[PDB]
Amino acid sequence: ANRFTSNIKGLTQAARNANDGISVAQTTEGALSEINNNLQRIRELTVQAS
Amino acid sequence: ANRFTSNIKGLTQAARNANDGISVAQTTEGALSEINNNLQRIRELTVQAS
Repeated sequence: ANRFTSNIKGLTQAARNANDGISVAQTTEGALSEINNNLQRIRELTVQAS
Repeated sequence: ANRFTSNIKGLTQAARNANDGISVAQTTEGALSEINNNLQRIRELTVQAS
């Protein structure tokens, strides 16, 4: 019973670590998309400058 | 989708550039019209002096 309790609490602890990881991933993806917007705009008006 | 958006914006700006070029072409042809008028008038009136 003690072993099962410790194992269960370990998995519960790991779950929120995984959620923290997904939060990091979403934040990085948002930043990357914001950068992609500027890249697309530059790709746009580079044709105009050409 | 990102590649599609980039291509679409580039092609739209390309169409605008082509419109700029066609406008330049009509302007040059317009000037050539006044040049042609003077040359034709000179050619016709040369015979009178001849």
